[PDB]
Amino acid sequence: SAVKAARYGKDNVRVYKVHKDEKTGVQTVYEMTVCVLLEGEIETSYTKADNSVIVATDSIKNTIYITAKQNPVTPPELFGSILGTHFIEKYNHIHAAHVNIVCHRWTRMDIDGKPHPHSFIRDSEEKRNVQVDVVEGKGIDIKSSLSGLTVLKSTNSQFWGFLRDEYTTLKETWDRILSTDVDATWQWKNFSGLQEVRSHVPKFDATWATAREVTLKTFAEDNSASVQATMYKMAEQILARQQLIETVEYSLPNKHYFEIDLSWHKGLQNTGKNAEVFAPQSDPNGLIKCTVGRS
Amino acid sequence: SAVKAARYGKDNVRVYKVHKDEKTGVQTVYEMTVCVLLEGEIETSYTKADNSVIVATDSIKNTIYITAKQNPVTPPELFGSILGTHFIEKYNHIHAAHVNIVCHRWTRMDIDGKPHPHSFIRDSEEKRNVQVDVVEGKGIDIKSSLSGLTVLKSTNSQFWGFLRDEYTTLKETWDRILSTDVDATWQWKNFSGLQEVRSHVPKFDATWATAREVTLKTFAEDNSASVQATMYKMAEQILARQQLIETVEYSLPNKHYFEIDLSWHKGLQNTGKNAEVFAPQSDPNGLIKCTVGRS
Amino acid sequence: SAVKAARYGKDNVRVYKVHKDEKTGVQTVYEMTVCVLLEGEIETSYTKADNSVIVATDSIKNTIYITAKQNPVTPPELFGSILGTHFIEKYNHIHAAHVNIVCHRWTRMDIDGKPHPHSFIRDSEEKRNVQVDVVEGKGIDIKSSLSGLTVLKSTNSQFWGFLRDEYTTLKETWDRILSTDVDATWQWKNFSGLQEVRSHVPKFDATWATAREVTLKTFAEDNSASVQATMYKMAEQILARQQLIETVEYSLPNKHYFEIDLSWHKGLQNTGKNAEVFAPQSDPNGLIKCTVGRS
Amino acid sequence: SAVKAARYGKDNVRVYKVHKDEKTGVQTVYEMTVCVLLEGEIETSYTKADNSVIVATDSIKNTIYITAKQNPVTPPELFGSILGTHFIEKYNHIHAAHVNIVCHRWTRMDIDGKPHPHSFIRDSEEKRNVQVDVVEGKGIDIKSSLSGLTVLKSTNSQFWGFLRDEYTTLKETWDRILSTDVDATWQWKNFSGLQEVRSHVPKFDATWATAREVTLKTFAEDNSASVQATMYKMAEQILARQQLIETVEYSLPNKHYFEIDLSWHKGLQNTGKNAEVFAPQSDPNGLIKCTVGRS
Ligand code: NA
Ligand code: NA
Ligand code: NA
Ligand code: NA
Repeated sequence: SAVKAARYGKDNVRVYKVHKDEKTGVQTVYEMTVCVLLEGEIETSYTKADNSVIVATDSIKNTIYITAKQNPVTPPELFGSILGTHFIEKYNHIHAAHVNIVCHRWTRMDIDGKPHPHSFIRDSEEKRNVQVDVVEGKGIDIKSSLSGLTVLKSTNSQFWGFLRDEYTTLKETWDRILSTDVDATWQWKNFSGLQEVRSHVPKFDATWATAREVTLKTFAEDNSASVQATMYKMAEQILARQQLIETVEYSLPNKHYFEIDLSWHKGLQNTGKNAEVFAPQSDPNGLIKCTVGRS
Repeated sequence: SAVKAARYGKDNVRVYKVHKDEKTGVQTVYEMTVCVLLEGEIETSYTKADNSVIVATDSIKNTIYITAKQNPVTPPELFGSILGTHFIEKYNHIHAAHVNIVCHRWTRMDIDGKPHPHSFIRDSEEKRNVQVDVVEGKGIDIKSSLSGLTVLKSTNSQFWGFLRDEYTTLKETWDRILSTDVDATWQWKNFSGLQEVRSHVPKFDATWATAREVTLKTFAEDNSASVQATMYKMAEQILARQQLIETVEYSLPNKHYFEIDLSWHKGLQNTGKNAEVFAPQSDPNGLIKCTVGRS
Repeated sequence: SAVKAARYGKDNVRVYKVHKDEKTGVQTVYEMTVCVLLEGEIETSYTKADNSVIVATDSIKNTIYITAKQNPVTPPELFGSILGTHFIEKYNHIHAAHVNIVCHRWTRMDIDGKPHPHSFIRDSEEKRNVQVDVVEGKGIDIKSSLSGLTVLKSTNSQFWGFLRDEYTTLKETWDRILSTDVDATWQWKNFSGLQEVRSHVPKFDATWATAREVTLKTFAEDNSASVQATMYKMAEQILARQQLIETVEYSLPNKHYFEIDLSWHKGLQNTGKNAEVFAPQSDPNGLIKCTVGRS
Repeated sequence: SAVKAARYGKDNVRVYKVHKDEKTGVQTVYEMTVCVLLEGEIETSYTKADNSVIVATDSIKNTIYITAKQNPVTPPELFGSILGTHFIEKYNHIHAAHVNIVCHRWTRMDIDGKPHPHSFIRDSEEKRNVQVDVVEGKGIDIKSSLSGLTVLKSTNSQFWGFLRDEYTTLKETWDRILSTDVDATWQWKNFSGLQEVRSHVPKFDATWATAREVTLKTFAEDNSASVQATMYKMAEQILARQQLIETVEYSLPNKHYFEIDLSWHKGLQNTGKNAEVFAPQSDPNGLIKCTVGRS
């Protein structure tokens, strides 16, 4: 036997950081969950019990905290790039660092119409994420994403004209509910190293904002012919608005809301134009994916 | 043997309802999860295989949907009361209906600064709940609550002066993070029946709003001596603002954020006044509860 | 305002203990999650910022570990009783301790037909639990339970003869799937204190074994007329086999498996006697409860 | 813009099947969760609202059930291959089918020492899975796996000799707990189509059995130098025992059990050789991966 691939590290490293402005008294908090997995000349730790090549995962954990202490943790694309760069520069035999960061929301509270200097609310489980792959001699590959963005529209979704054969029972519709959990990823042009990532720092927050804005507005305003057609429109717009992105990926469940025929009860009309009460379905669900790039 | 207590019904009944204004085009959606459990003269279904006394749980499910079709589903205190009343009035041998409703958030989207007529976002997993116990000859007992309200403050929490003995290692502190998931319940005066519940309908949304407002403002503004002392202040205010509430209950975890001593690394100062990076602890957690009533 | 009720402590305290036999080399492990909440003369910690009455929850945590170090952690009824007794005896002003323990399974592995001395497998998420309420001047109240025991039988469940009215659509059946997650609780006679609990120690493991055995055999062998009738049979048997139990409680979901009519496709017969492929339903679910005591 | 990749279908399709032997009365059940995603000449459904190319996900669902009705659902490698083959053969413009199956355990109950003909228990959340990629003109690629196999050993794990620098605080140890959740995957040689998969049917159950056996015995018997070294031993053995497997992948968390120093309390000795009570850590966790192939 031989090792074909190997990576190892520390997962589920929860990190909080606070910034305190001594002048204004305004505090700002950041919270993330971090995974760092390393690759390199480590095969002998698997095949020959040679632990000498192991940077202990506990030390990886320590390094995450130390890096957060000595560097900005925002935008997460930058933090991840600093962190992955550290491992491949520090350790001659480590040749790649794979950094995944999940950012948790802590939105400043408004109390009596005014922003509070140190109190925050988790306004949803919606995450902002990065995957940063730092590979020695191959620069830094970053995928940014938003996930867990749960939406519903109560009309202006349609689904008709699909293939019909002996496996088909679904009725065509010109008016249905559409609800999804948005997972949207934008893949950046390869960066040559940390300096190039630093040169683009403002674009990271701005492009997350654009992606979120475009998703919400396109969902709200598209009289959707299908999930396929709506999500493509989202991806085209994001690509048009940030030339440093190479591709946009969406992964969208179709979380079904079924009509409930109640006509068996006193001839109650609850279908079609009279549909008011629905049964949300936990499973199954459609799952629609695409990756959109530049023509 | 003998049956000492028995209740049965349908749990996890997911319900959506839409309201469509034909004039304005504005749609409003509601989504809940409902449980109804019945009690009554049903012991023979357990002891003698006598299913004749069983209102099938599938029929309970049907009834939930039919009731949502024919009645407002908001405020949930009203919907629950209509639903529980139905079972005890319809079935001579059913003498209590226990209705639990979890309301899920669907907040209208703002697109380009303006409210969208039919598009919604789940802005958090925060729930608004009711427990409505409709008991024949004993009226309607309602407990209302908010849950899953996750908050953090980065300073203006303290904890000192607690008992110290041979089991104590915790250092006193005058400045710590405080984070919790708020579960807050307000218990209404008994209502004599559905008419009395109807007479108070506006108070239900208004008192949920007050409870939420009071929780957030008291959390943000109290330089907390302890979770015990802060939550008591919340409960006193809610009781002062709604005389139809008899008690207020809070159940608050203390979700710990631990300092990380990094002085072993290049003498890095990350404790006390220099504390910037923390390790959120998933477990264990403090759990603090109280029920506050009128003196 | 006034405090009507108050309890506080440490939740989600994960505990492992190992026993090592120096003679045989056989190690045995135990793993639990513990919650301890205290009551007593603590109201001033809520109303007057008086932390002097607070036994810190961090100290409660320490005490859990110290108690596990100095005492057996099995059976959990005993461990919980020792732990709760400690708090009410140690602290004059603490008058009740509420101890909840979830025991996690670590079953010894069989390797090549022989028990391994120190290797274990989690054979399911089935838990063994206790709730131990130690109340000064009122002894020790123990509820023992098993939970998360997931079972299915593919025939020899029926459901017919239930009430039929204008809300009913469910067809009567003489042959259906029955699947549930068993939550079964046995409530012990009040014990006067720790000595009495100690006097009964062997009965705790034996009665958990009986309850589990009775549940499984009654589920497997009863040609069930309803969940109500089957669970009652389980409770009667447990009461007959342990006179120190006062009541038995079951809480059983009916996790529905729906037939799928496929006759629209090439006249495929998949209902009734020809039913082979079913759709398990995640929600809704029946929920059936009863508490059985001595006649 | 242009579509670079696209796949769509139905996820979370829960399926039960029963086999009834009319002779013996012995029933056998199978339960799975299925995802099927299709690829092909479908880009116009995204770019031009052309739903004509869409095989509706609802029809995909129907097809899963119909396929389970007309074919064996075991071994899941076969079922997945039949299912994916169907889509690419039935639809000229569908060129790949990606089938993921999670198999849930339903182990026959033993009642009074004898197997019961129709009663089953979920003995753990351990899953048996397949990923079957059926690609027109490229055969059938199958990855088989077991996941959620949770184990612990209380000694005969070590970790010493790892790299030590200014980021390192972890003490070397010659005796620690090792606990993990095993995710193990074996990747089959490409099959040319369904006939070749059928030719190997017995090897699927046998190789899952070998992988499970090898995992458990190697975990129990290896005095582990590291997770890296133990998992490599597992993978080498599986490759030696099934020549139709090309690679074996393991992904193992190191679920930490921390010693608890209690010497601050009455000089209690609970570390090193005296370590009896430990604190299981929910997070962070080591994460160790490797892919082993043939030299
Ligand atoms: Na390097
Ligand atoms: Na009645
Ligand atoms: Na006391
Ligand atoms: Na094809």
